[PDB]
Amino acid sequence: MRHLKSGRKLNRHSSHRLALYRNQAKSLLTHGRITTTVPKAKELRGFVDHLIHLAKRGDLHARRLVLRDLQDVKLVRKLFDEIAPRYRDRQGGYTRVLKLAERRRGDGAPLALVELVE
Amino acid sequence: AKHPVPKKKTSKARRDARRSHHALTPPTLVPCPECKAMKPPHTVCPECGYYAGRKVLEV
Amino acid sequence: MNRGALIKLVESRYVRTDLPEFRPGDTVRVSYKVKEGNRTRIQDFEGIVIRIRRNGFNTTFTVRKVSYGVGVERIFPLHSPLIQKIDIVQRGRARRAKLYFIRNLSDREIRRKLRADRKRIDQDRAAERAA
Amino acid sequence: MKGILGVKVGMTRIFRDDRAVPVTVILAGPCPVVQRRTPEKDGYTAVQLGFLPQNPKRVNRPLKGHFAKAGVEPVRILREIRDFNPEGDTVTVEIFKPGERVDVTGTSKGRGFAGVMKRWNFAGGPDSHGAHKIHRHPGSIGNRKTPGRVYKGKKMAGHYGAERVTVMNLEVVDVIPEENLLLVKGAVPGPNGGLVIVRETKKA
Amino acid sequence: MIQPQTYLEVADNTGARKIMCIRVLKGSNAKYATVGDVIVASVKEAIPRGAVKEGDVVKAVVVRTKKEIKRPDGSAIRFDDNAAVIINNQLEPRGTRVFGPVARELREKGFMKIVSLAPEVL
RNA sequence: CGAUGUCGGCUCGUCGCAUCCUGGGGCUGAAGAAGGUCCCAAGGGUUGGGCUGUUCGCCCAUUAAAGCGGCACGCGAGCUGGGUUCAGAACGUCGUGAGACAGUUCGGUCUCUAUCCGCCACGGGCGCAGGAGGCUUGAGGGGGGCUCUUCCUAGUACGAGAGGACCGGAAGGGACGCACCUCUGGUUUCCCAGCUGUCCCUCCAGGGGCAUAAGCUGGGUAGCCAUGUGCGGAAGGGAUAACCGCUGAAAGCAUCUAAGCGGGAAGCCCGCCCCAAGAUGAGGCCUCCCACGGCAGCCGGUAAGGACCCGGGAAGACCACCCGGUGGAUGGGCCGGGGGUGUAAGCGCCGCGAGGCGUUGAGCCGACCGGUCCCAAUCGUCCGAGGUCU
RNA sequence: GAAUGCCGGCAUGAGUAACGAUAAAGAGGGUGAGAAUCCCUCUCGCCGUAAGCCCAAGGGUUCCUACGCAAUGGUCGUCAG
RNA sequence: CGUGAGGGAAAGGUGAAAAGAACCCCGGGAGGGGAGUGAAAUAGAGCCUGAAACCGUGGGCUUACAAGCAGUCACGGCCCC
Ligand SMILES: CC[C@H]1OC(=O)[C@H](C)C(=O)[C@H](C)[C@@H](O[C@@H]2O[C@H](C)C[C@H](N(C)C)[C@H]2O)[C@](C)(OC)C[C@@H](C)C(=O)[C@H](C)[C@H]2N(CCCCn3cnc(-c4cccnc4)c3)C(=O)O[C@]12C
Ligand SMILES: [Mg+2]
Ligand SMILES: [Mg+2]
Ligand SMILES: [Mg+2]
Ligand SMILES: [Mg+2]
Ligand SMILES: [Mg+2]
Ligand SMILES: [Mg+2]
Ligand SMILES: [Mg+2]
Ligand SMILES: [Mg+2]
Ligand SMILES: [Mg+2]
Ligand SMILES: [Mg+2]
Ligand SMILES: [Mg+2]
Ligand SMILES: [Mg+2]
Ligand SMILES: [Mg+2]
Ligand SMILES: [Mg+2]
Ligand SMILES: [Mg+2]
Ligand SMILES: [Mg+2]
Ligand SMILES: [Mg+2]
Ligand SMILES: [Mg+2]
Ligand SMILES: [Mg+2]
Ligand SMILES: [Mg+2]
Ligand SMILES: [Mg+2]
Ligand SMILES: [Mg+2]
Ligand SMILES: [Mg+2]
Ligand SMILES: [Mg+2]
Ligand SMILES: [Mg+2]
Ligand SMILES: [Mg+2]
Ligand SMILES: [Mg+2]
Ligand SMILES: [Mg+2]
Ligand SMILES: [Mg+2]
Ligand SMILES: [Mg+2]
Ligand SMILES: [Mg+2]
Ligand SMILES: [Mg+2]
Ligand SMILES: [Mg+2]
Ligand SMILES: [Mg+2]
Ligand SMILES: [Mg+2]
Ligand SMILES: [Mg+2]
Ligand SMILES: [Mg+2]
Ligand SMILES: [Mg+2]
Ligand SMILES: [Mg+2]
Ligand SMILES: [Mg+2]
Ligand SMILES: [Mg+2]
Ligand SMILES: [Mg+2]
Ligand SMILES: [Mg+2]
Ligand SMILES: [Mg+2]
Ligand SMILES: [Mg+2]
Ligand SMILES: [Mg+2]
Ligand SMILES: [Mg+2]
Ligand SMILES: [Mg+2]
Ligand SMILES: [Mg+2]
Ligand SMILES: [Mg+2]
Ligand SMILES: [Mg+2]
Ligand SMILES: [Mg+2]
Ligand SMILES: [Mg+2]
Ligand SMILES: [Mg+2]
Ligand SMILES: [Mg+2]
Ligand SMILES: [Mg+2]
Ligand SMILES: [Mg+2]
Ligand SMILES: [Mg+2]
Ligand SMILES: [Mg+2]
Ligand SMILES: [Mg+2]
Ligand SMILES: [Mg+2]
Ligand SMILES: [Mg+2]
Ligand SMILES: [Mg+2]
Ligand SMILES: [Mg+2]
Ligand SMILES: [Mg+2]
Ligand SMILES: [Mg+2]
Ligand SMILES: [Mg+2]
Ligand SMILES: [Mg+2]
Ligand SMILES: [Mg+2]
Ligand SMILES: [Mg+2]
Ligand SMILES: [Mg+2]
Ligand SMILES: [Mg+2]
Ligand SMILES: [Mg+2]
Ligand SMILES: [Mg+2]
Ligand SMILES: [Mg+2]
Ligand SMILES: [Mg+2]
Ligand SMILES: [Mg+2]
Ligand SMILES: [Mg+2]
Ligand SMILES: [Mg+2]
Ligand SMILES: [Mg+2]
Ligand SMILES: [Mg+2]
Ligand SMILES: [Mg+2]
Ligand SMILES: [Mg+2]
Ligand SMILES: [Mg+2]
Ligand SMILES: [Mg+2]
Ligand SMILES: [Mg+2]
Ligand SMILES: [Mg+2]
Ligand SMILES: [Mg+2]
Ligand SMILES: [Mg+2]
Ligand SMILES: [Mg+2]
Ligand SMILES: [Mg+2]
Ligand SMILES: [Mg+2]
Ligand SMILES: [Mg+2]
Ligand SMILES: [Mg+2]
Ligand SMILES: [Mg+2]
Ligand SMILES: [Mg+2]
Ligand SMILES: [Mg+2]
Ligand SMILES: [Mg+2]
Ligand SMILES: [Mg+2]
Ligand SMILES: [Mg+2]
Ligand SMILES: [Mg+2]
Ligand SMILES: [Mg+2]
Ligand SMILES: [Mg+2]
Ligand SMILES: [Mg+2]
Ligand SMILES: [Mg+2]
Ligand SMILES: [Mg+2]
Ligand SMILES: [Mg+2]
Ligand SMILES: [Mg+2]
Ligand SMILES: [Mg+2]
Ligand SMILES: [Mg+2]
Ligand SMILES: [Mg+2]
Ligand SMILES: [Mg+2]
Ligand SMILES: [Mg+2]
Ligand SMILES: [Mg+2]
Ligand SMILES: [Mg+2]
Ligand SMILES: [Mg+2]
Ligand SMILES: [Mg+2]
Ligand SMILES: [Mg+2]
Ligand SMILES: [Mg+2]
Ligand SMILES: [Mg+2]
Ligand SMILES: [Mg+2]
Ligand SMILES: [Mg+2]
Ligand SMILES: [Mg+2]
Ligand SMILES: [Mg+2]
Ligand SMILES: [Mg+2]
Ligand SMILES: [Mg+2]
Ligand SMILES: [Mg+2]
Ligand SMILES: [Mg+2]
Ligand SMILES: [Mg+2]
Ligand SMILES: [Mg+2]
Ligand SMILES: [Mg+2]
Ligand SMILES: [Mg+2]
Ligand SMILES: [Mg+2]
Ligand SMILES: [Mg+2]
Ligand SMILES: [Mg+2]
Ligand SMILES: [Mg+2]
Ligand SMILES: [Mg+2]
Ligand SMILES: [Mg+2]
Ligand SMILES: [Mg+2]
Ligand SMILES: [Mg+2]
Ligand SMILES: [Mg+2]
Ligand SMILES: [Mg+2]
Ligand SMILES: [Mg+2]
Ligand SMILES: [Mg+2]
Ligand SMILES: [Mg+2]
Ligand SMILES: [Mg+2]
Ligand SMILES: [Mg+2]
Ligand SMILES: [Mg+2]
Ligand SMILES: [Mg+2]
Ligand SMILES: [Mg+2]
Ligand SMILES: [Mg+2]
Ligand SMILES: [Mg+2]
Ligand SMILES: [Mg+2]
Ligand SMILES: [Mg+2]
Ligand SMILES: [Mg+2]
Ligand SMILES: [Mg+2]
Ligand SMILES: [Mg+2]
Ligand SMILES: [Mg+2]
Ligand SMILES: [Mg+2]
Ligand SMILES: [Mg+2]
Ligand SMILES: [Mg+2]
Ligand SMILES: [Mg+2]
Ligand SMILES: [Mg+2]
Ligand SMILES: [Mg+2]
Ligand SMILES: [Mg+2]
Ligand SMILES: [Mg+2]
Ligand SMILES: [Mg+2]
Ligand SMILES: [Mg+2]
Ligand SMILES: [Mg+2]
Ligand SMILES: [Mg+2]
Ligand SMILES: [Mg+2]
Ligand SMILES: [Mg+2]
Ligand SMILES: [Mg+2]
Ligand SMILES: [Mg+2]
Ligand SMILES: [Mg+2]
Ligand SMILES: [Mg+2]
Ligand SMILES: [Mg+2]
Ligand SMILES: [Mg+2]
Ligand SMILES: [Mg+2]
Ligand SMILES: [Mg+2]
Ligand SMILES: [Mg+2]
Ligand SMILES: [Mg+2]
Ligand SMILES: [Mg+2]
Ligand SMILES: [Mg+2]
Ligand SMILES: [Mg+2]
Ligand SMILES: [Mg+2]
Ligand SMILES: [Mg+2]
Ligand SMILES: [Mg+2]
Ligand SMILES: [Mg+2]
Ligand SMILES: [Mg+2]
Ligand SMILES: [Mg+2]
Ligand SMILES: [Mg+2]
Ligand SMILES: [Mg+2]
Ligand SMILES: [Mg+2]
Ligand SMILES: [Mg+2]
Ligand SMILES: [Mg+2]
Ligand SMILES: [Mg+2]
Ligand SMILES: [Mg+2]
Ligand SMILES: [Mg+2]
Ligand SMILES: [Mg+2]
Ligand SMILES: [Mg+2]
Ligand SMILES: [Mg+2]
Ligand SMILES: [Mg+2]
Ligand SMILES: [Mg+2]
Ligand SMILES: [Mg+2]
Ligand SMILES: [Mg+2]
Ligand SMILES: [Mg+2]
Ligand SMILES: [Mg+2]
Ligand SMILES: [Mg+2]
Ligand SMILES: [Mg+2]
Ligand SMILES: [Mg+2]
Ligand SMILES: [Mg+2]
Ligand SMILES: [Mg+2]
Ligand SMILES: [Mg+2]
Ligand SMILES: [Mg+2]
Ligand SMILES: [Mg+2]
Ligand SMILES: [Mg+2]
Ligand SMILES: [Mg+2]
Ligand SMILES: [Mg+2]
Ligand SMILES: [Mg+2]
Ligand SMILES: [Mg+2]
Ligand SMILES: [Mg+2]
Ligand SMILES: [Mg+2]
Ligand SMILES: [Mg+2]
Ligand SMILES: [Mg+2]
Ligand SMILES: [Mg+2]
Ligand SMILES: [Mg+2]
Ligand SMILES: [Mg+2]
Ligand SMILES: [Mg+2]
Ligand SMILES: [Mg+2]
Ligand SMILES: [Mg+2]
Ligand SMILES: [Mg+2]
Ligand SMILES: [Zn+2]
Repeated sequence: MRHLKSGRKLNRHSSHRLALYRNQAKSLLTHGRITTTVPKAKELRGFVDHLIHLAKRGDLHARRLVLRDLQDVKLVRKLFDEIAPRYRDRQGGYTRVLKLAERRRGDGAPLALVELVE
Repeated sequence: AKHPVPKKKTSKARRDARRSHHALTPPTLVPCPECKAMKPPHTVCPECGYYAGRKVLEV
Repeated sequence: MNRGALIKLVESRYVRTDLPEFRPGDTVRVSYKVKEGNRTRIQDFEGIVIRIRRNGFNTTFTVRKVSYGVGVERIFPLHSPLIQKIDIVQRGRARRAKLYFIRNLSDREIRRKLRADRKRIDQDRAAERAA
Repeated sequence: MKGILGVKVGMTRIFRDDRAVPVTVILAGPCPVVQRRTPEKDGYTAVQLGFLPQNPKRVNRPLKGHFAKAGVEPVRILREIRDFNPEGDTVTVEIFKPGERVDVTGTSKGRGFAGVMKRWNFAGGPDSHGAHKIHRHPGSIGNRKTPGRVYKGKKMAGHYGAERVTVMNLEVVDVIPEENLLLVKGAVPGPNGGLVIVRETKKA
Repeated sequence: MIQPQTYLEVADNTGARKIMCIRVLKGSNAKYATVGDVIVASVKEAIPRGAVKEGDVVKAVVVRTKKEIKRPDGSAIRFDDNAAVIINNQLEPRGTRVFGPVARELREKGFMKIVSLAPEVL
């Protein structure tokens, strides 16, 4: 049973899964768009939306909170200065997942794109 | 345990009857409204990069 | 439908608002309606609040005292009709929500760990100055 | 016999005569009568009740005709109460009063594929003293050459729950008609939001 | 929530200090005794020259439990020890004094003398 | 004997009845209460522990009772491996000896993958003469079935007394079963906080990794849960067993019987709960579609509808089932509430300092209860009646 | 036609068990007919009295570079002992 | 294979003549389709003949209420000559 349990496991123990989300966040925030598997793409939305939403608040506390996950001061600086301002009037939904047509050859994996919204 | 083992060779009939559920189902495909190419529903079109009426990626 | 709101609605007939706010580590006196033989009476239970278990109407709190060489804990529904009144006897300052660790402490060690909460003793005395 | 369709909303407890009373709260009515079952037409007596209004778009034509014939707005659920013929054309929570006893039918919570210990309360095996990969196993399932087989109905692992269950003789603790609410003392099958059926009890 | 093997403190002045439950006297196979239930116990420790001595097979009513006791008013009570008072076959206390508080459940279950000896009834 | 694994235990049952208990009886050297003996009865029940490898048995504490047997002395492709019965070693004993006993003593490899039948669960197919969406009848199955104490009747009947009822009526239990999570109590692998060592970011401050597949520790929501909560065993109707009769011959009397009628068990049928029309004997009711082209058959396009795909779900191994798909609150975000943690950072002030105080119940914040189209369920596709004969 | 015969071929079990340490991965760029698996960059994790470095046995070209991917590699392969 | 003494395989055939398939086409290649050679190409080099087990594709009859050492006897239906 899994009744009313939220959150995928992705066959990673607790610290590997956390490092998966952080690493994917750095990549999404760096390039604006990444291709990954559908299940990972779905999980990445909420993780990154929260860091973007903290970047919209702008205060020092939010910057230190975000650094806990992103670590890279220059990346956080881009998130606070360039990324967050274009979402001032957008309330949630800062990321978009769309599914790709071709599966990965070596293992059949369904793939999807994740990206920041305009 | 004590190494269970098949008691009799499976007949051609019984082998192939077990396989009565093995035929693949064809991939479901819809036309892309932009370039008319066949492609799976709910995916970005791989021939022209359109989805939901706009261009999403370079093809 | 809003299931949470119907439940709160059912509970609305039974919520109390007359009782004073308290924290784990405060010392409290519970005047409690008790049935014996053949009458019913009010019995006071005074002790340290070691636990407040919140759930709206269903929150409960646990008070701990020593009675004649024996530790006793009583668990009380915060909105029980059998509670006549609760009197704050003393404000203690804890550092955590659950004070189970005092079950293993000497009387001296407890007094050392739950010192008087001057901030809330002052705030209690500032209030209590009414029209 | 009387009954009503309902939704299990949640549990709490009330205080009554200085006693805490655990209750399950049920949003029961209102239930329009949609079809009556008569001995002449159907060979038995019952009333098909409806429950919860439905977005008419989602109502196909055979269902639409069914609701039309007994001039009734479109409803999400049809269930019959056997041997019940209410005088009116709408069944509400007021068919029960505080103090009555009711039976409640729900769909129990689904355990999925359940082991022999969870489903049947088997004792399993020892966890030390040499026990070898059988800590939750069922043990023997038979004898030897006589009878050389396993009984029908032998208790084994498998799907457990998400099944019809009736709990009997529950006390009605309160009725709140302004909210179509029924307060039933104790536990009722299934999850919050689950469809339930509340009927007058069969225990004398 | 007492069972065979459980040690209990002796809340009286019989001479016993520790008893070990060997039986819950509640039907043919009750698993546990709670406050107000009677047990059969071996006396495992006693002060010299008491009414009871080590090895005696005695009866006692449970007066305090470390497993909290639920009450119909929705409250509960819990003590720091498991304690019993040694009785005779009339449910009468064999000692003359009772030490520490006792569960109010004793009253309705018929141990009026033990309840009135106790310094507090909770 | 080209192998049918052995004692005992554990696990899981199931059956017999020569019945241990509970239910119904007759006889008694049956006053009552308690027994004894036989009859009917297998529905349910039949405890925990000390000793010993033990089965058995003895003992302790209870109990309504602590039944006895069968199932390859039931059950090792289910577990154990204490006993016994390979190789080591020793004792007693026998033998000149090598060795031996069934005597004793310490030790001593129990094999991941189930093909068929069978069993528990779950799909796919076709069928149920037209095709569909609903709601149902219950043939037939299954589940369940235990019992004690106290009080009233009444200290009455009975008895010198001790003691102490029937019938009838209350209350409260034990164990067991089903469901549940309000409370009590768990867990809660990252929801919060504190802590050590080390390395790092960025020097301070503030943080991050690692110390487990949570580094450790104090807590902990939803869920899943029992130690927690609700409820169940019936009631009632019918037919019986032993047993007791009514009327009554054969047989002027007598006889429960030969004609006929009555009473009478926890047991039998039904009643309760669950499955159930593949019940091919394929049932019933409500509603929807329709007489389409070309050549009881065929080809194609549609109808009522259905499937695919997608967002999901206290549903779930998969599949199934159920909800939703912009005509939308389905998941994700965001917002509010609940809930947890327990007063963040930064700044100010006191202190040489570790720290402390204020801002501040602050900050953070999974799942729970809701709101909100910000993000995503785009766009679509494919099946699908034309109704045989008397 | 049988010798648990001999040699060879081909079936069944079955798309089943397994793919050999639970130190762990993610993304971007490149190459190419083809890329989870090759090269490059960033991030993450693991060893660090070693899972780093040197020598002796033993092995015998496995070393370096270019061109290759039928087979060998437990998948893949443009890579490679 | 075995430290070693020692053990110890499997594996023959295009055609008369290489005339061993230029060139084009799909394919990265492998492979194939044409062209062409040959009396013959299911003689195309994985090559004479090419059995059997075993695996496919197409067609006829048959099968989802049925009890089976699988056949045999009978009758009937459908298909073929
Ligand atoms: C552990 C696996 C073994 O099974 C058992 O051991 C099993 C538990 C049995 O005992 C089995 C049931 C036996 O049959 C019984 O024989 C009896 C005499 C009669 C019985 N009757 C009931 C018929 C019959 O059932 C017998 C004879 O096995 C010896 C079967 C016989 C065919 C075998 O010899 C057989 C091939 C065994 N073997 C020799 C083991 C040598 C010793 N070894 C043990 N462990 C290791 C080891 C190696 C490496 C690492 N760790 C450990 C080595 C293996 O390599 O594998 C075995 C199957
Ligand atoms: Mg489940
Ligand atoms: Mg699990
Ligand atoms: Mg969800
Ligand atoms: Mg999940
Ligand atoms: Mg997580
Ligand atoms: Mg998931
Ligand atoms: Mg995982
Ligand atoms: Mg995996
Ligand atoms: Mg992994
Ligand atoms: Mg983990
Ligand atoms: Mg870790
Ligand atoms: Mg890690
Ligand atoms: Mg979140
Ligand atoms: Mg998509
Ligand atoms: Mg796809
Ligand atoms: Mg690949
Ligand atoms: Mg085994
Ligand atoms: Mg075995
Ligand atoms: Mg096996
Ligand atoms: Mg094993
Ligand atoms: Mg095996
Ligand atoms: Mg076999
Ligand atoms: Mg074959
Ligand atoms: Mg075949
Ligand atoms: Mg088969
Ligand atoms: Mg192109
Ligand atoms: Mg609620
Ligand atoms: Mg409301
Ligand atoms: Mg008092
Ligand atoms: Mg104290
Ligand atoms: Mg009052
Ligand atoms: Mg239901
Ligand atoms: Mg199990
Ligand atoms: Mg269990
Ligand atoms: Mg169960
Ligand atoms: Mg067990
Ligand atoms: Mg266990
Ligand atoms: Mg054990
Ligand atoms: Mg073992
Ligand atoms: Mg184990
Ligand atoms: Mg087993
Ligand atoms: Mg056997
Ligand atoms: Mg048989
Ligand atoms: Mg199910
Ligand atoms: Mg009320
Ligand atoms: Mg629920
Ligand atoms: Mg004491
Ligand atoms: Mg002594
Ligand atoms: Mg033999
Ligand atoms: Mg053999
Ligand atoms: Mg044999
Ligand atoms: Mg054999
Ligand atoms: Mg024997
Ligand atoms: Mg038996
Ligand atoms: Mg008999
Ligand atoms: Mg009897
Ligand atoms: Mg009797
Ligand atoms: Mg008598
Ligand atoms: Mg007598
Ligand atoms: Mg007498
Ligand atoms: Mg008798
Ligand atoms: Mg007799
Ligand atoms: Mg008799
Ligand atoms: Mg019986
Ligand atoms: Mg039986
Ligand atoms: Mg029996
Ligand atoms: Mg012992
Ligand atoms: Mg001992
Ligand atoms: Mg024992
Ligand atoms: Mg014994
Ligand atoms: Mg022993
Ligand atoms: Mg013996
Ligand atoms: Mg003896
Ligand atoms: Mg007794
Ligand atoms: Mg008796
Ligand atoms: Mg015993
Ligand atoms: Mg036997
Ligand atoms: Mg025998
Ligand atoms: Mg024998
Ligand atoms: Mg046996
Ligand atoms: Mg036996
Ligand atoms: Mg056996
Ligand atoms: Mg074995
Ligand atoms: Mg055995
Ligand atoms: Mg066996
Ligand atoms: Mg076997
Ligand atoms: Mg077996
Ligand atoms: Mg066997
Ligand atoms: Mg054993
Ligand atoms: Mg042994
Ligand atoms: Mg031994
Ligand atoms: Mg012995
Ligand atoms: Mg032996
Ligand atoms: Mg041997
Ligand atoms: Mg030996
Ligand atoms: Mg010796
Ligand atoms: Mg000697
Ligand atoms: Mg001899
Ligand atoms: Mg001898
Ligand atoms: Mg001699
Ligand atoms: Mg000698
Ligand atoms: Mg011999
Ligand atoms: Mg011997
Ligand atoms: Mg010896
Ligand atoms: Mg040893
Ligand atoms: Mg031995
Ligand atoms: Mg031995
Ligand atoms: Mg083993
Ligand atoms: Mg063996
Ligand atoms: Mg084996
Ligand atoms: Mg396998
Ligand atoms: Mg099988
Ligand atoms: Mg078979
Ligand atoms: Mg199907
Ligand atoms: Mg089906
Ligand atoms: Mg039936
Ligand atoms: Mg049948
Ligand atoms: Mg039945
Ligand atoms: Mg009386
Ligand atoms: Mg008299
Ligand atoms: Mg009575
Ligand atoms: Mg009862
Ligand atoms: Mg809750
Ligand atoms: Mg809880
Ligand atoms: Mg709670
Ligand atoms: Mg709790
Ligand atoms: Mg805890
Ligand atoms: Mg966290
Ligand atoms: Mg650190
Ligand atoms: Mg640096
Ligand atoms: Mg620092
Ligand atoms: Mg590191
Ligand atoms: Mg490390
Ligand atoms: Mg680690
Ligand atoms: Mg940590
Ligand atoms: Mg620590
Ligand atoms: Mg913890
Ligand atoms: Mg929780
Ligand atoms: Mg329980
Ligand atoms: Mg009960
Ligand atoms: Mg007469
Ligand atoms: Mg005569
Ligand atoms: Mg007659
Ligand atoms: Mg009669
Ligand atoms: Mg009669
Ligand atoms: Mg009579
Ligand atoms: Mg009768
Ligand atoms: Mg009964
Ligand atoms: Mg049904
Ligand atoms: Mg049907
Ligand atoms: Mg049906
Ligand atoms: Mg039949
Ligand atoms: Mg039908
Ligand atoms: Mg019908
Ligand atoms: Mg349509
Ligand atoms: Mg449906
Ligand atoms: Mg749908
Ligand atoms: Mg659509
Ligand atoms: Mg739309
Ligand atoms: Mg939504
Ligand atoms: Mg939402
Ligand atoms: Mg929220
Ligand atoms: Mg809040
Ligand atoms: Mg709060
Ligand atoms: Mg502060
Ligand atoms: Mg601060
Ligand atoms: Mg200063
Ligand atoms: Mg200060
Ligand atoms: Mg919040
Ligand atoms: Mg939108
Ligand atoms: Mg709206
Ligand atoms: Mg389309
Ligand atoms: Mg021959
Ligand atoms: Mg053979
Ligand atoms: Mg062979
Ligand atoms: Mg053989
Ligand atoms: Mg051979
Ligand atoms: Mg041969
Ligand atoms: Mg051979
Ligand atoms: Mg061969
Ligand atoms: Mg094969
Ligand atoms: Mg083979
Ligand atoms: Mg498969
Ligand atoms: Mg298999
Ligand atoms: Mg498998
Ligand atoms: Mg596998
Ligand atoms: Mg492995
Ligand atoms: Mg591996
Ligand atoms: Mg690339
Ligand atoms: Mg790449
Ligand atoms: Mg690759
Ligand atoms: Mg590749
Ligand atoms: Mg590289
Ligand atoms: Mg070092
Ligand atoms: Mg070499
Ligand atoms: Mg070199
Ligand atoms: Mg080289
Ligand atoms: Mg190299
Ligand atoms: Mg190269
Ligand atoms: Mg290669
Ligand atoms: Mg290759
Ligand atoms: Mg290749
Ligand atoms: Mg290879
Ligand atoms: Mg390869
Ligand atoms: Mg390999
Ligand atoms: Mg290349
Ligand atoms: Mg290589
Ligand atoms: Mg050799
Ligand atoms: Mg060699
Ligand atoms: Mg040789
Ligand atoms: Mg040769
Ligand atoms: Mg030639
Ligand atoms: Mg030649
Ligand atoms: Mg020639
Ligand atoms: Mg090419
Ligand atoms: Mg080309
Ligand atoms: Mg070529
Ligand atoms: Mg070709
Ligand atoms: Mg060619
Ligand atoms: Mg030619
Ligand atoms: Mg010729
Ligand atoms: Mg030829
Ligand atoms: Mg030829
Ligand atoms: Mg020739
Ligand atoms: Mg040839
Ligand atoms: Mg050939
Ligand atoms: Mg051939
Ligand atoms: Mg064919
Ligand atoms: Mg039939
Ligand atoms: Mg047929
Ligand atoms: Mg025949
Ligand atoms: Mg004939
Ligand atoms: Zn397109």
